[PDB]
Amino acid sequence: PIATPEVYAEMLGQAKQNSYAFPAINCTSSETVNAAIKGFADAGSDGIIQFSTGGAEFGSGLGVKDMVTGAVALAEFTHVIAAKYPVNVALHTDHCPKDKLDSYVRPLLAISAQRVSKGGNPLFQSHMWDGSAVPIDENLAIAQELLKAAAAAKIILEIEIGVVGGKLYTSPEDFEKTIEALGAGEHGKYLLAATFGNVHGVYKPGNVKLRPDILAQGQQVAAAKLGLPADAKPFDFVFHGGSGSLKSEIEEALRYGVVKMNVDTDTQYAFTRPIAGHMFTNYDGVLKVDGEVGVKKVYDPRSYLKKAEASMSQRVVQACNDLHCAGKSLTHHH
Amino acid sequence: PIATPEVYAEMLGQAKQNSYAFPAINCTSSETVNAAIKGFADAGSDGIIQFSTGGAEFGSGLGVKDMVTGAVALAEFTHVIAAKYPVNVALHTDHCPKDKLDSYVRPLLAISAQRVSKGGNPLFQSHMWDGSAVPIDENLAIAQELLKAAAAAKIILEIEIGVVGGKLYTSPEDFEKTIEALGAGEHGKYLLAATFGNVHGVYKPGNVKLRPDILAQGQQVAAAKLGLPADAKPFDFVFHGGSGSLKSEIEEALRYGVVKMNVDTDTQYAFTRPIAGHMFTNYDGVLKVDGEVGVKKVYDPRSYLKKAEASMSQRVVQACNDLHCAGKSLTHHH
Amino acid sequence: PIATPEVYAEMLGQAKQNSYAFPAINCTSSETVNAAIKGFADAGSDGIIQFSTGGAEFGSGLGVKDMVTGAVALAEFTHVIAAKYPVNVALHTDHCPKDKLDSYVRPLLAISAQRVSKGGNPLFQSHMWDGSAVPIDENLAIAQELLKAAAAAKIILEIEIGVVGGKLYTSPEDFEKTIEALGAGEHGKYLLAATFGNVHGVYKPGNVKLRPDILAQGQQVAAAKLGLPADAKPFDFVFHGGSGSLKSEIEEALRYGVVKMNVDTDTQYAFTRPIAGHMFTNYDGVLKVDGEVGVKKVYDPRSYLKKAEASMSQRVVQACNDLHCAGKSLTHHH
Amino acid sequence: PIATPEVYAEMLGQAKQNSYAFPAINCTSSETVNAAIKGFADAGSDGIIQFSTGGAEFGSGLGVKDMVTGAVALAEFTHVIAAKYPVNVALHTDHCPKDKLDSYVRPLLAISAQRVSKGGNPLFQSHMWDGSAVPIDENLAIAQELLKAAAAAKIILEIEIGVVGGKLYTSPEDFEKTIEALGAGEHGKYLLAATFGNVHGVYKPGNVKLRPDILAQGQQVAAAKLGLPADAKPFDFVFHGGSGSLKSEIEEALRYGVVKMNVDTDTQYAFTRPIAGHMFTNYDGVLKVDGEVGVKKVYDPRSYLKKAEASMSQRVVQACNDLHCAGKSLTHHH
Ligand SMILES: O=P(O)(O)OC[C@@H](O)CO
Ligand SMILES: O=P(O)(O)OC[C@@H](O)CO
Ligand SMILES: O=P(O)(O)OC[C@@H](O)CO
Ligand SMILES: O=P(O)(O)OC[C@@H](O)CO
Ligand code: NA
Ligand code: NA
Ligand code: NA
Ligand code: NA
Ligand SMILES: [Zn+2]
Ligand SMILES: [Zn+2]
Ligand SMILES: [Zn+2]
Ligand SMILES: [Zn+2]
Ligand SMILES: [Zn+2]
Ligand SMILES: [Zn+2]
Ligand SMILES: [Zn+2]
Ligand SMILES: [Zn+2]
Repeated sequence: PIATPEVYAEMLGQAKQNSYAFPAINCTSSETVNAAIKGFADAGSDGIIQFSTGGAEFGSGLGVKDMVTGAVALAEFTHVIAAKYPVNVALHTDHCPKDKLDSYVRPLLAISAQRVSKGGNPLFQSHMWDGSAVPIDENLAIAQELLKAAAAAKIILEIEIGVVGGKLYTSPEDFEKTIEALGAGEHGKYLLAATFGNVHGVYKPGNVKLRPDILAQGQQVAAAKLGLPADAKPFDFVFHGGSGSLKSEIEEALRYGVVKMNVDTDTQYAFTRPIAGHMFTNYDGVLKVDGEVGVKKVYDPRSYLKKAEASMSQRVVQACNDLHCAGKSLTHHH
Repeated sequence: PIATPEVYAEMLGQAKQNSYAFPAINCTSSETVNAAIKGFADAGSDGIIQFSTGGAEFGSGLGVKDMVTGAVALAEFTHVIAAKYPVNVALHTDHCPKDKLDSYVRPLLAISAQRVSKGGNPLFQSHMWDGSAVPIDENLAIAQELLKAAAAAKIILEIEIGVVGGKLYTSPEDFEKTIEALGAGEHGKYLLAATFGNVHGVYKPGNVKLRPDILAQGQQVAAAKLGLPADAKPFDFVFHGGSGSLKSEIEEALRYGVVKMNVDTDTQYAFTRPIAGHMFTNYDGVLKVDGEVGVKKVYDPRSYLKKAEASMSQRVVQACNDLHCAGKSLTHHH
Repeated sequence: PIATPEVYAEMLGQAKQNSYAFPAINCTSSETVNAAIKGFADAGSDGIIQFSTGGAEFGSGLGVKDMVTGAVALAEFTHVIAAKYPVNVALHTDHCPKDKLDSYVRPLLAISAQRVSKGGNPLFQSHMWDGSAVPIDENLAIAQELLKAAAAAKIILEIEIGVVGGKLYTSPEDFEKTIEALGAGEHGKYLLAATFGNVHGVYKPGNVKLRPDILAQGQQVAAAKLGLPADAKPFDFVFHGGSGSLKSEIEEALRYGVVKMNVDTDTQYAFTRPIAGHMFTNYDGVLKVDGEVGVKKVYDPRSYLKKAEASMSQRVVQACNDLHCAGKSLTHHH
Repeated sequence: PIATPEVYAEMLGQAKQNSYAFPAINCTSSETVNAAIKGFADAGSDGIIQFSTGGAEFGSGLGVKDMVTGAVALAEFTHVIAAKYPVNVALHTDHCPKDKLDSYVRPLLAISAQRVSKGGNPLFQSHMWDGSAVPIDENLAIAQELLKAAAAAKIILEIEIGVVGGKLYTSPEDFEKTIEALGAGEHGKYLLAATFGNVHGVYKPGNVKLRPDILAQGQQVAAAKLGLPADAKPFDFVFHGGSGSLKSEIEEALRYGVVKMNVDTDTQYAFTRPIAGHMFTNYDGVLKVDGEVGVKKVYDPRSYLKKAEASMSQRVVQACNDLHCAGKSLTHHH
């Protein structure tokens, strides 16, 4: 099923308590949504499906391009699909900067508030406010106001301090201001994308230098502010730029309270890879060549997109294993 | 918008009265649905989106494969999308044989009956019963019963007499039995896929030999049964196997009361064609070659699927022109 | 074997007397030479292998690019190969304009004169002087001098009046001047590339408009000058731009004394076509992909170049059939 | 120029004295010969071009396949080409087993004996007898007889003890028998392909385990037999299976008297690699697609084969650097 707010809060609470995390897979379509959920199910794992602003715009079609429309259309698709799987799937929206709040996060929040309102559950179970491009006090002012609105709609807010590369490098002051403005969950659950050298994309395995100790110190700074024991983990962290990371980097981040790792680039490669192979091996079936009419069985989009789906699903199971949520779905279907 | 039952009945009535037809485009995904609707809109045309049993199963994902689930999920996606376009879009299900009625058409009908029931409109605006593989009397017994159920749910039934190739060749007796069992619309609107040498797929332009005069004689046989003038067109015909047809064959069929032409193979080729081109020209970006890491900007599925969508949309505008429904949307947005 | 001068003169004399012609295939390499000769042999036909200035430069390698070197190296290769076939193969050099005479035709002629000289046969059996870019009187002054040198070396000269496209359109005056300056073979055999709308390359079958009647009138103009019967054919014509021609155009040209048709573009396509197919179907063998090491058996150049050779040979047999020299080799191996 | 026997003997003597070696590049065509020589020249290096039995058969064309013909035709091509470069190029024939001696090595030897005979130099400067599949005494009986014939024709003989993989692993007894039967050059220069775990082909960099100490001990065994100081290097070794070797393995082998390293697989990959890339990026130029006529400029074989040649040349310069013969041509063109 779709994760109810209560099961999503339980998911994140269990992950944190047990030092594991959930993959948050960026999807753009019926096929990628299907591939992601099948990956979660194959791994016996709960998971998160997220739509970026560009993914939602793509979802709405070239004749719309409207973020809300694409996010709603894909969310309604996903609600029908996820009901047929025995794992919990949460819906999330990814990075939304200040000038897109009015055309993405706020309207989607208002849609969920009205559902809630009528005794139903929200359409999405979390939304991201990415205020990292504005000064921290303004980021956190907007965050505080959005947190109240999200909590009232049974929705978890994700926020960001520090910029994810495409400085890097969240400061002590920012961690302290965050706890001061928002508390530690008593005013509504929030997820914190604190940056620690993360980069969106995949580079040669040497190139991206992560500093997970930044997360460890953020936990200590918060625990001190809250008068907690020094090993407490008051933040639920989000690891952006997950694709291309070393296993050891993922493991270390899990130790410091990462409960959600975002992956897009690697599942993109996984999806595309057998489509590429299909076109090459079937070149004279997918092209009308030398006066011939091609071969319908290989230019039928389903022929290669089933292969794309299965391949993306396999990469999603790898993410569930890497993050240690495989075999741990709160539905306990073993 | 999605076509209400009343506007769908008006669409088909207008098409018939004016000897034009609507394309019924087989879709399998968010992308193909988006491409089809954009094609209708670009042509200033109303249109039909249909899901085959295999398309619905594909729509539900490899971890489901359930026809109803895939059809419902794609229909809910389409409802959100179509609200953002100023043309009318009808949802249809394609060929359903006897042994799939209980797992496709009947459950979808029951879903629409309950919506109707609560004062709403049906989820799909028509469903196909393909009884061509059973004797005509059994075909038409099932048809009569389904027509009553469909009409009660504000849904148009499509039926088939004769087999579409992949004998061909609907008989006089079958036309007469059809009018006798079902009447001419007074007991509920139905669409008749009478076969006349149609073949699903595309072959070298010489190969498929259509006999539209079969449709002309079916109209005369019916008009005689109904005691109508000899030029009356009591049937609303469906042209299966539309891809690869000559313009002149399409024109002749329109003269005899074809109001709906099914196209799948040609929009498949149109969708796939630039994906093929994208993989070849970007071979060293979509593959990780010689120790390199590929190029995210070209293995991002959206990079080639936007090109697939636009290309399929162009082929859908061609179908609206070929069928003379371009520029004729009942919304009159000019 | 390589055609001796006497058998090459007999070849051209027989072709003319019987209204057939030989393909003159442009080659650039050991593989293309092998493909051309195998094509002649497979068709039971004699034939001509020719090297253009750019083909000879390519033949000499990127570290040389020297026309004479490439032509000599490829000619020596061909001498060894052709000795193993039971058809006659003539070696020719293609278009040489005025500013390349000193670095191509003249040095090659001097090489053959020295062989002849020592009681041997020339290295090439014909050379082309392409003077079509200079005024006709200068063209024919150079031609007369070259004809004397070529005849003394047992070599046939090809000349050109009119430009082959890439005006078109040889004039009556040019035909008359040619016979006046050079006679009709008594002063040494020459081949005349008279242009009649020929174009090098291949375009959509509609595009190139040939005017073979130009050749018919050139024969009549010459026969009148020589005081011969009006049906005499004093010229041995060369058909440039043979690729992409209609069969009917080829047939008509043969009626007017064409004894040699040049083909390059079509045998290029034939050679390349299965190399293309080989790379696509074996994409993950010819590329080192996803950390793998490729597959030697498919990146071995011989794997695809054997397929290229056989395919080019097949196109050369088609040319022997089109030109009616198939089955007519003067060796009479049946 | 082509290496005279005297300069080839000087080449090998200099390489041995200075612990460097020459690449022996397998070629199959005019293009690969051109690429190899340009590579030697670009590296300021002398080098060896070799033809295997299958390369010679391929060289002769599908209508011949005759080893002697292909080897002679390619050797005559190479003689013309190599005269235009300021480095020395030696011609060699690769592995010839017992049942091909009568149809490859022996006839080629007889051709060189007749040239020598008339006061000229041999056509090839070395030939390989591969007797590794027969017992050592028979191998060396044939070797002794061939060495006499080769030396009389001014030709160096290469022999093999141990099998190159596609046991591995030349024995002390075999080294001693070799020196006993053939001496150490006083009866004619020979090259010894002693095997030490070499494998033809390229595998993942981990897989092939070379044991160069086998060569070191073979030198000591020979030096002891000859009553020489223990650091003497009586054998001139040949390193088969050079492609895919680590630099450190190549360096170690050079220390023990390797003067010739055979490379084929890596120069195959280098040649093919840009042909592959050319076909993908120009897919709609090398194929006639969607009723179009392709693009001559990219299906002209020279368009991609010039790129193949330059790429293979670059890999040959890498081999000259790896083997430390770069910058050392005995022509001293700096
Ligand atoms: O903007 P997208 O759709 O490329 O995806 C966004 C995330 O993956 C990282 O910004
Ligand atoms: O079964 P599909 O999905 O290939 O499509 C069905 C129609 O297009 C014709 O049967
Ligand atoms: O110059 P090339 O090598 O392209 O060939 C020349 C002829 O085929 C026509 O000019
Ligand atoms: O037989 P080839 O032509 O594949 O080449 C032979 C050598 O490279 C190793 O046996
Ligand atoms: Na990343
Ligand atoms: Na069709
Ligand atoms: Na042409
Ligand atoms: Na090797
Ligand atoms: Zn991100
Ligand atoms: Zn459990
Ligand atoms: Zn159909
Ligand atoms: Zn209007
Ligand atoms: Zn020409
Ligand atoms: Zn005969
Ligand atoms: Zn070898
Ligand atoms: Zn020097």
